[PDB]
This record gives sequence, C-alpha cells and structure tokens, in this order.
Amino acid sequence: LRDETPLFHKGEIVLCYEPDKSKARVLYTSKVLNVFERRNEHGLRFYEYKIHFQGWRPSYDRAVRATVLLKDTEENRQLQRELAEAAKL
Repeated sequence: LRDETPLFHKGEIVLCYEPDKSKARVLYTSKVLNVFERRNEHGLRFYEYKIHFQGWRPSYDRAVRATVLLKDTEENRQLQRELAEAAKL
C-alpha cells in the first residue's frame, strides 16, 4: 500500500456519512477538530479526522477516515438534502 494525502483541515466544515450500515445513507454537517497523521502496519501514512457534529454536544465527537467525508460543496449539500428526504420516504 501507499501514503494517504491529508484531504481536510482543522476548522473545515465537512459532510460525514452515517456510520451505521443498517441505516439509509445520510450525511451529517460536521466540523473538523483535529487531523492526526499515523502510520499503518506497512509503514504508510493515514489520517484520522476528529470531527464534531454540528448542533450536537461534544460527547458525540468521533474520529473518522477520509473515506466517509465529503467537501462542503453545493453539489454535496444537495446530495445531503436528497438523502435526507429519501431516508424519510
């Protein structure tokens, strides 16, 4: 395997996928609290993104991988709205 690149920064607003795989997919508006560089068993770098879920108390804060995060673009905001509606269908 091979080094990740850090893709998000402290203070950034990002959209985070629901981790529960039993649930219809939805995105949560989140804030990056910390970006921590680690190396895996192969000696390659990966990043742990500690995030806060906007509108929730800090006890809900979690560290996640880049794969579950999206940039806060208009297109991803629309995706979030689409998914939220579908979850309610």
